[PDB]
Amino acid sequence: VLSPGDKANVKTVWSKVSGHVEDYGAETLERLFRVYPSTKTYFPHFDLHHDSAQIRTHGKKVLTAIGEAVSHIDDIASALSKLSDLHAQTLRVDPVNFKLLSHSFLVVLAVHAPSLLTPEVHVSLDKFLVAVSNVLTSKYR
Amino acid sequence: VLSPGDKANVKTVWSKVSGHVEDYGAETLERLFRVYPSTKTYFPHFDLHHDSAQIRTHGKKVLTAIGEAVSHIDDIASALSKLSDLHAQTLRVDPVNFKLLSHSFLVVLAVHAPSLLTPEVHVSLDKFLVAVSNVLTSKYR
Amino acid sequence: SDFTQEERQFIVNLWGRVDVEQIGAEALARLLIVYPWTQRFFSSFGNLSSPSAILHNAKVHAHGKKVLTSFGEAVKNLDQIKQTFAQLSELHSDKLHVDPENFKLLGNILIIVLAAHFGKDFTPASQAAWQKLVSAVAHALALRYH
Amino acid sequence: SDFTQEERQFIVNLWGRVDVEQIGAEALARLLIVYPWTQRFFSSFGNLSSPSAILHNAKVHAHGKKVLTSFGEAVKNLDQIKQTFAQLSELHSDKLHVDPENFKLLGNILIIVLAAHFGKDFTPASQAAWQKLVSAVAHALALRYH
Ligand code: HEM
Ligand code: HEM
Ligand code: HEM
Ligand code: HEM
Repeated sequence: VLSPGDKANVKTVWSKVSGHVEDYGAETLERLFRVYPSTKTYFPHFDLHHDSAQIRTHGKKVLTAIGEAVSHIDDIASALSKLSDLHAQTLRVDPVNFKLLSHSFLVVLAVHAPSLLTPEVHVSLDKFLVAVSNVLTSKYR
Repeated sequence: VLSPGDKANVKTVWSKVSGHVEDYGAETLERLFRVYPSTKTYFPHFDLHHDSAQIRTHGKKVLTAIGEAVSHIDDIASALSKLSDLHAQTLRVDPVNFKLLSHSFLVVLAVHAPSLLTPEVHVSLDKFLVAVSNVLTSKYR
Repeated sequence: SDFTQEERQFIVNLWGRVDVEQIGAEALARLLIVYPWTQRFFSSFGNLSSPSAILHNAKVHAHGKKVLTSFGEAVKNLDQIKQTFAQLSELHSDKLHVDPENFKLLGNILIIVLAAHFGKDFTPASQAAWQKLVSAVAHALALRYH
Repeated sequence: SDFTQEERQFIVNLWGRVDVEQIGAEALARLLIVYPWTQRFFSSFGNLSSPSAILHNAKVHAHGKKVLTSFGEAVKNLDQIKQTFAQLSELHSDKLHVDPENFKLLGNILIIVLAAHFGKDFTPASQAAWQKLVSAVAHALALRYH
């Protein structure tokens, strides 16, 4: 359950992210693939080189979807419902991967906005990424 | 998200459980403590012998609370809200333990009602125990 | 971690009564059904379109049998589990990248399947022994640390 | 699993720049704050009533320092990690029953703390090396399998 304080922190986080959706999105994926190699097997048709166009394009889409959840933070479900079946039913993504991606995003944020990533903000964003990925893993069964 | 089918299966499960709340409750705890010893450290003031009065009493309370969630399956939160802070804030139960207890209950059910515990029912009850414990772990942060 | 004499006895006794095909088919099916994302590893099994379909799939059955026969290898030498699964570890972890969490889940599914089949004979103490066995196999299948 | 020469170099380089007190206090505090149930293991630390309180707690700081100094022992001999933590394994697992999941979480917290402190110097490749290190320590701290 996201509290008013948590939502306020998440929005504070996104205003920092806005303007760097592609840059941060790409690095998030780059850290996912480099740190957890197994993750690459989900993208066989992707050139996984450092800053490939495909990774930048996809990284942008992913972070842009997160932006959507921030905008409709009161009801993340309906905001990302179109991605739920895609990930769980069609792609059958193993749910452990959502934690790896959430962690990867947090690392990118710590790198670029250490002062912003206070313990309190870290808590809110972790709860947020958890709720966001819960929506994408809610259609398994 | 519990589907109409899942709720129907859970109710089907509880009608089997009704009448054996204490017996099943006690065995659930007994399997928790015997299979995952670490779990005993949460009950230092309990005589943890096979069928002690304390275990039977507590086992009954736990399964009775689950019965409450089944009755108010449309809104489990408000049904078990009084146990949320108690477990997360006051007792600070490590969340991994809720999975061990859910698993323990499923084992007890398989032992006593194999035919009832079909794959479809197994799915619904697992989703249910997950939602029930999510309510008890929602007050950590 | 180490198996006591009692645990060894529960494991061997219950194993002697286990029909590998029956138990294995049921466990693999339940794994695929209760935790559907695991189906991503068995595309070649064909029809996995529903519980009944999965439960009646011949490839699921045959593979499940091999899985349980493998657990049988652990039973035949409880002290050599790490070695017995080293190769399968290279297959599941190094090659397929099956996240270790799934090993635990199959372990949990097997325990439930044994419970359903053996009833009250599957006592808490018996479960404790089997839980140590499946957990040991799960551990031997995960990335190998030296 | 085994550390490559490059990974060894990232680990030693970053470690040389690490202030154990500073990094350790921050990591232990964040562990207690981001995953509050862990506070159940540190009753003797006193005031853990809020983020600021935890962040300013002297016992948290001192203990955090010891935690990082311990990671330092892993750095000094990357090939002997299992042995280096055998005893601490008996403490955390056998005695305290700290569920292994928490080791991973502290590992994740440390990675984030290193990232915040080192900025762009903490490259993806550097993180990958550190992720192998924390994961190895986490594994050596969990129940010992033979
Ligand atoms: C925070 C959670 C995630 C968000 C918001 C999300 C976002 C989306 C977005 C918006 C797309 C493109 C959909 C469209 O254009 O049709 C997508 C595609 C995809 N996602 Fe995710 N995703 C996330 C996590 C994951 C993770 C953890 C995995 C698995 C490792 C994954 C696997 C994929 C794959 C393989 C596709 C198709 C990629 C390609 O071939 O184009 N997703 N995701
Ligand atoms: C399905 C989830 C659970 C339910 C519905 C639940 C149920 C409750 C109930 C109803 C009580 C008694 C409250 C009252 O009389 O004041 C209670 C107490 C307690 N619970 Fe749970 N519980 C569950 C899981 C857990 C687990 C996983 C742990 C930790 C291993 C745990 C630890 C305890 C402890 C230590 C107390 C106090 C026991 C005593 O000293 O009396 N609970 N629980
Ligand atoms: C739930 C976790 C697991 C998943 C997702 C998984 C997946 C797989 C897959 C994809 C294969 C190859 C099948 C095919 O291409 O031929 C395989 C092989 C096998 N697995 Fe698993 N596995 C899991 C757990 C286990 C466990 C815990 C055991 C027990 C020892 C086990 C035993 C085996 C055996 C013996 C083989 C080789 C069979 C053959 O040669 O025909 N697996 N597994
Ligand atoms: C998040 C998981 C962990 C928890 C909950 C935890 C908990 C504890 C607790 C309760 C103690 C004893 C403190 C006191 O009574 O004196 C302790 C000791 C210690 N831990 Fe952890 N720990 C965790 C992870 C780790 C990790 C990953 C390391 C890294 C090696 C580590 C290193 C140590 C060291 C070196 C000691 C002994 C310090 C002394 O002698 O003063 N711990 N831990």
